[PDB]
Amino acid sequence: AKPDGSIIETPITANFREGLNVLQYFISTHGARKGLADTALKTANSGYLTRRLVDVAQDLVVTEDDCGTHEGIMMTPVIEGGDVKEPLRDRVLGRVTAEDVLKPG
Amino acid sequence: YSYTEKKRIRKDFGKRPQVLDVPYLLSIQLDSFQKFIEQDPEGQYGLEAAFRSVFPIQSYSGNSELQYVSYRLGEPVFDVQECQIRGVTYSAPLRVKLRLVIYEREAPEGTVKDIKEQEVYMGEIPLMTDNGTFVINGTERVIVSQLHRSPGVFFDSDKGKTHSSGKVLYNARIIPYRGSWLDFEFDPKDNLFVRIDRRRKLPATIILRALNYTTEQILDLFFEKVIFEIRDNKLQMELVPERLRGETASFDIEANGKVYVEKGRRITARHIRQLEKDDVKLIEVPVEYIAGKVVAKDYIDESTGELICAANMELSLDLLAKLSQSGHKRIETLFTNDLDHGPYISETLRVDPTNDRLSALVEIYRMMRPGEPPTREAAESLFENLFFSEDRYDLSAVGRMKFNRSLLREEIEGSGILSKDDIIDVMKKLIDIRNGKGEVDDIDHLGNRRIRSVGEMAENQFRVGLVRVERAVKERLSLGDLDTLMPQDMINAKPISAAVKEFFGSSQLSQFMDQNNPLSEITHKRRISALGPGGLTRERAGFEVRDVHPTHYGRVCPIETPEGPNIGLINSLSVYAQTNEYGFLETPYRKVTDGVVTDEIHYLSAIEEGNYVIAQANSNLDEEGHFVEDLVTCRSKGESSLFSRDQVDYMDVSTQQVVSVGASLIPFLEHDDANRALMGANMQRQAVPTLRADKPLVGTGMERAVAVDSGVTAVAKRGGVVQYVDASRIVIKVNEDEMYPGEAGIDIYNLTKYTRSNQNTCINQMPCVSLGEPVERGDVLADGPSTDLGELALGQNMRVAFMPWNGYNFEDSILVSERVVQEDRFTTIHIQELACVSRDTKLGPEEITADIPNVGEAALSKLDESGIVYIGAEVTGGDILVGKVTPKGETQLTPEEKLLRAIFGEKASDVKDSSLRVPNGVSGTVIDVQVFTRDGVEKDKRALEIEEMQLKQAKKDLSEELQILEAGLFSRIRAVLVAGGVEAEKLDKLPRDRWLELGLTDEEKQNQLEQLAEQYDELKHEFEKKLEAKRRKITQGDDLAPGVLKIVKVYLAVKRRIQPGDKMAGRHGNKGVISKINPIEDMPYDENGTPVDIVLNPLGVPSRMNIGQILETHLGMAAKGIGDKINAMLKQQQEVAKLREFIQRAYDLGADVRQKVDLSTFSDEEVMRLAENLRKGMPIATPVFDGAKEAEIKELLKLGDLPTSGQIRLYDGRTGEQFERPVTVGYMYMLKLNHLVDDKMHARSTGSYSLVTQQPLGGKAQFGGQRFGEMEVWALEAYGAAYTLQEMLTVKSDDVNGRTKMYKNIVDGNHQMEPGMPESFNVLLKEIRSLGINIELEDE
Amino acid sequence: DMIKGKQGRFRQNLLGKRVDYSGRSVITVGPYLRLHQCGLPKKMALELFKPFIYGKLELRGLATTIKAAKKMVEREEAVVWDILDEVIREHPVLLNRAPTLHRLGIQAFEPVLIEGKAIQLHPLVCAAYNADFDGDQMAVHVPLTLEAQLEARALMMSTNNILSPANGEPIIVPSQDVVLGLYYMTRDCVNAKGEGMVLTGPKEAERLYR
RNA sequence: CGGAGAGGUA
DNA sequence: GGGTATTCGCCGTGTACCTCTCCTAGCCC
DNA sequence: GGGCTAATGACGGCGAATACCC
Repeated sequence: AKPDGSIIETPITANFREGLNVLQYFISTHGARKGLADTALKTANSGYLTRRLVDVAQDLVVTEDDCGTHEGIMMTPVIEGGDVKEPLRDRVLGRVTAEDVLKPG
Repeated sequence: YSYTEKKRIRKDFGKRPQVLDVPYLLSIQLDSFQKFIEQDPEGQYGLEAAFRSVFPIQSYSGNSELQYVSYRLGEPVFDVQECQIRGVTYSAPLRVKLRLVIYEREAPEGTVKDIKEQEVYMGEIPLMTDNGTFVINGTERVIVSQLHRSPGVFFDSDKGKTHSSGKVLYNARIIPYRGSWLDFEFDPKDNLFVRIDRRRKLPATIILRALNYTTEQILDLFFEKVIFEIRDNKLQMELVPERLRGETASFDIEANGKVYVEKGRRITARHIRQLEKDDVKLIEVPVEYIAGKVVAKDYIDESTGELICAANMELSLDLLAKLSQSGHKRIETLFTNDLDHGPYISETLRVDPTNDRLSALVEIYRMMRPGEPPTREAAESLFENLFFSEDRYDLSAVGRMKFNRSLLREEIEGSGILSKDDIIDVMKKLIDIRNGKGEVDDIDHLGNRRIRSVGEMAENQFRVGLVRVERAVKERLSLGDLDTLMPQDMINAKPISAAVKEFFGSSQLSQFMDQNNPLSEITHKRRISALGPGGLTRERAGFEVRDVHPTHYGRVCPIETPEGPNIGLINSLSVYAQTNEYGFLETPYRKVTDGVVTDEIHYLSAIEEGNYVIAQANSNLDEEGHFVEDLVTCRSKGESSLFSRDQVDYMDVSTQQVVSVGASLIPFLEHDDANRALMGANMQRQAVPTLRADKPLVGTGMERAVAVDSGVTAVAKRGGVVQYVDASRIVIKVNEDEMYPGEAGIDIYNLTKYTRSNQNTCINQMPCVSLGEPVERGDVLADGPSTDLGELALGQNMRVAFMPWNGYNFEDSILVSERVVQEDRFTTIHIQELACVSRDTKLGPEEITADIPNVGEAALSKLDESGIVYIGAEVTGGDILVGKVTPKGETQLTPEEKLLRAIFGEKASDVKDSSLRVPNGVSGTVIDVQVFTRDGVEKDKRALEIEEMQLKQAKKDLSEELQILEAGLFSRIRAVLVAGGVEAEKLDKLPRDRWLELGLTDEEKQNQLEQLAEQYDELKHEFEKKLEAKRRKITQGDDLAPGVLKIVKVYLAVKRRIQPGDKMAGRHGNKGVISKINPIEDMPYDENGTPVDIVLNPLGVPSRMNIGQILETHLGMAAKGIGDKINAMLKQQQEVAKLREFIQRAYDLGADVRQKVDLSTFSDEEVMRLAENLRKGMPIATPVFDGAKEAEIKELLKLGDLPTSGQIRLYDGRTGEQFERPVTVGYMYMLKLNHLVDDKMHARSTGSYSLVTQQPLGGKAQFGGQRFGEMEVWALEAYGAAYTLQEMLTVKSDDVNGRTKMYKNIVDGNHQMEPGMPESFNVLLKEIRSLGINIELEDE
Repeated sequence: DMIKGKQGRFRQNLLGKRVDYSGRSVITVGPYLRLHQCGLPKKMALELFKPFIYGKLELRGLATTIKAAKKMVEREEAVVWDILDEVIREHPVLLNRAPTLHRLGIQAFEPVLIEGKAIQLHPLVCAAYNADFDGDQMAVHVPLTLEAQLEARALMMSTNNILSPANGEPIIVPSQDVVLGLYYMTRDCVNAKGEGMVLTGPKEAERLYR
């Protein structure tokens, strides 16, 4: 990527095992600089966000073994776009059933 | 050629000769300050411009004017070295010729009296040293150059203002060099709003109302007129073919009498072209189209002059009928279009709540100053001052130039104040940019950003001081006598000197120079900080400004910037970049005439660079100046592209001018990732100078330039033959062709020996010359710290194997051989400075003495009778360095104190101990004691001793000068006395000073004897008065802050040895922590049996993308092999010619390589010196983007009789068996960073606590506990870590009762806790109660 | 203005809420350490566990007063080294990374005394700490009461935190170096020394390779 | 151990 | 009328360490 | 001597107070 994030027309035709042209190394420098600045900025933002999240949920502690609630949430293997991106097993794994599921038919 | 170059030739693998040699790399600082401080024949940057802007001063009444005439810089009372060693500033006094003129009172202009105050003292300005630094409080400080928005016109885009409508808006900002900013921004309603500074928005035309403009004038100035002729039916309109490019067809557009464009159509380019080729002048239009337009001016009746139509209101059928019946033929209506010029000013006038100058001024005064009931005169004065007074709003020359360039004027200069024409131009082009005819200006473009170096900031703050003193003098001239009184009487030294000192000492760009390496110095002085006053802020984010720019190329280094949260703001200037005359950054480029790239250079500025196309330094040049490739890689606006060799306009002067000095030092930079190479360049500046400097085997060639251009290198000011070599002094017998008229004799270079630079690091200069060695001007007489033979010596070359040895080197961890510690290399000298100030208190003045109340004699054993520890004593933490005592206010003894002193036999004193004790955790040897005693304070034994040594040094220098002068004088008097009768016998038989007691026959010879005798006497008085002046300089009191009597600074030297844990890193971004020092036998060994010094993790290369170090290894292994192969040749004492062809072949290896050949050096002595310097490897110069290829490294390996593949099968010296495959072994250049594990370690259990809270903090004798923040509190909360939080927050941190109880419990032999009530919450409770907000406890 | 804080009320937990019996050092790799162990400098152990040394010295009769204990610890003789061994043998300490993004960013280990000047971290645990031995610097915190030691051993000992608390699946995993060694072992060739012969178990396999 | 500014580190 | 649609202030700003300065002064009594 | 003694080149978010077409 170049500044504004668009892809340069001419890629880095060489690599580290051969001489990088002056322009090629300068272009790679833009990506490196953007990555480093992004890491710093996201470090600050993520620190602040986890601060907020700890603030909101500090009081949440499991205090009862059972509540006898028959309401719950539906789990389906997430198919976003046109293909499944997460199987049903993982989201259902580790959970506690809300109603006794049946067989399809 | 250089003589120091002959003593060690560094092989270069560069393939293009350096067309432009590397200029002086501190030229920015020196040029800036010389432009600042030199005399001016015309008003230009410097003290002259500031004075000419602020002076003359006119009083309120009396016509008493204070006029400037000239200024001269007073000779500084001290020179740089004595300024540093005395702890005082290095400043030049400023003195000015002033004339106070009182004119006729009262009559036409004419003077009555003029009084001259010549050379008035108004303060001393700090003076820049030849290096480019400033001494302020005895320390070298650097004014970091600033990058800021250049004053002028900036058309930027306001984004994010959607309001469910999207659309990016525009903004035009006027930036003066001094004064109030101006803002013309747009709104979603396309109404122009004006802000002065950041004050609240006003309609655009209000200032036009304040600028004496009617609605008619405002409408005339911006919008175009449209003709309405009262004729035919429904009126006709004078058609303009270039008026329908954006308009829609809402009326019958006819041509030749027939309608060409019908109503409701979209007017196309075809319609415009048809109307152009028809050349129709007027067209009949419906009256409804007339009613939709807005008249541009008022229209009145012709009989009675009654207003019927007025500007800024739309047309209507009634108004048209009224004007037709009153009598009209020409109607001047406004032009409106939603793509091109639209009714932005018209709607602004409609929204504008004022219609005359007075109301506009009143409103402007009100929104400048809330409250403050406004008067017309006050508003007029404020508006004139903020925009039309040349003492409150100035653009300066660069501001005016950029202002004209932004508005596209041919002028390059103009008035410093804003004008009506300038504002209307800003209006017109901002409306154009809304129309799409203009283009928004980049915000980080180096052509839109400017460099304020030291001179500009100094003159700005000095003009501020001038404004303060002019306020004072204006007050005093009218308050006091209008008659004779000397101008020195009402100009105070406090304002100007205070402002200048504040700038040079406590600014945010006046930084302590990072001084641990010559690279650190040279990067710090070349730093470009976008921060500072008038620029960015650290908390910007900023993603636009942090990012590198296409024009950021070749001016500031893209791979040199801190990793911290200020990346992309603090750059380092490129190697060849320099500030323009106005403050922009310009880079040299070789001009390409037709195809030939000539050696002539042009410093293209950022804006000028974009216009032309720039070819790269790559694509080498064959024949005179033609590129090898017909299609060459170039950059037209910042993007790489292919361009014809006959279509280029400029080319890079060199291949190193796109990186900083720090980045240019990394070899094989074209083989590391930009991130990793950036990191490595960052660690290079943090390298601490090693115990003995040693050349890098694989360098770039900038080592010599960095060493010489830095001030750490003792460079021969004048050439000659070295008369006297010493570890502390270098005395050069200057050549006769470099002598000043008369005689000046020797040139003396005193050597900086073991001085704390800025970072508690030792800097000393190493004499690299010997007696009788012929030297010339510009060569290295003595090697500075981290410099060997005039080449930069940041780190040390080391034997390295790349393989994962038993997982002791796991991520980037580093395995060090015991032989590294055996060689005492990567060992450093650290000099800590400890200052003890003997002050004068209201209870009595403090004293420096060996008598310390109630202390053991063991500590005082190393203390002299003067009260200061000997120079050379080994001291540890807790001992006394300076024996300070403070007069006790009163002697009060607690009964507990009496009980303790009865048992322990303690004494009672009327003076309390306040002596400077060594910090608990450091040790070392006292190497330098500096005593600062101002006038009026009696000298003691130690001060007299240090003064005596300084006097002896100065006397020795002046005495050697006297010896050479008197030797010449005695030679000539003896030659004369031989004439007129031979008398050469008795002079040999008598002392050479007794020849003045011998007479001669009365001749011209006798007269010559007499005149040479009086010359001898005059030289004696010359030496006497020079010695007296030096004695006054060294003996006189130095400047101290009020209240302090003496300042004793003690320097402690610690020999810090490398050990497991120290952060030791390579050039390429390769990092590491020393894992452990395994014995040398445990280290692996090759077939010859040579153990490997360093083991690096091979796993760091396939991820961190720095394989240049791998190449650095291979090219190292060859180079040291060339060093080893000749070393064996040295051991056999082989004949000189053999070494000659060996070195000639070694340097000749390579294709199209510029290094030249021998024998041009001397046949035997110079060849032997070169071989002796080459026994420890052979230095290799590798330009960053023009370095050695793989084939060259393989050839050098082959000449070394070593594996051409670069891998030799080691034997694991730990167990003694070879591995399944050979490993990569070679010599790599490792840097020992200033992140020593000794300085980083700490822990504590019990110690200091704050006086406001019981949190543990304080000093470094026992630093407080480590800051277990809320993040780690959450980390414990995620676990079932519940008690651990309570101990780590209540009993281990705050509860003093808890702390004591738990300490007693653990000492008693159990681990139990008290719950406690932390004092931090008690403090919060108390201060909540302090605001009248109640806190109470619901008691259980 | 100092009621208000950034971030959070200052002196309660940030900024800064410092704590005694804590330290900080650069970290080195110790590849000889068991997963429940860390290498801690001898000087750091001495001046961290000072009250423990005082108590043990006064209990064992090696000192008669707190001043004697101070003299004994500052002299750093060989006698106090056995005392420190006793007090460190079972007593664990918490290692902590300054940017803490999850609970595994602080973990308890058994401190193993090492000569040197830096702390040794288990190679497997650096992934949990998100710490790379590139100059990164760790902190140590010493639990004092029984409850703290028991609780650190039960929950915050690295052996008890072998599974990530965010999504399951283990977080301590051979990363690069042991990975390379294992991969080098388990590779196969088509022809090399000792091919097509028959062996009984790994014993003479080790015998034949080594 | 009262508080600001700068650099470097992670 | 009413719902944007601005304009006017308040506010937030990872972590932790090292080093370094640099610390109410004007003034009429 | 001294005892009183007196700015934007931030950015994004957001609540409060009016602002403006239909």
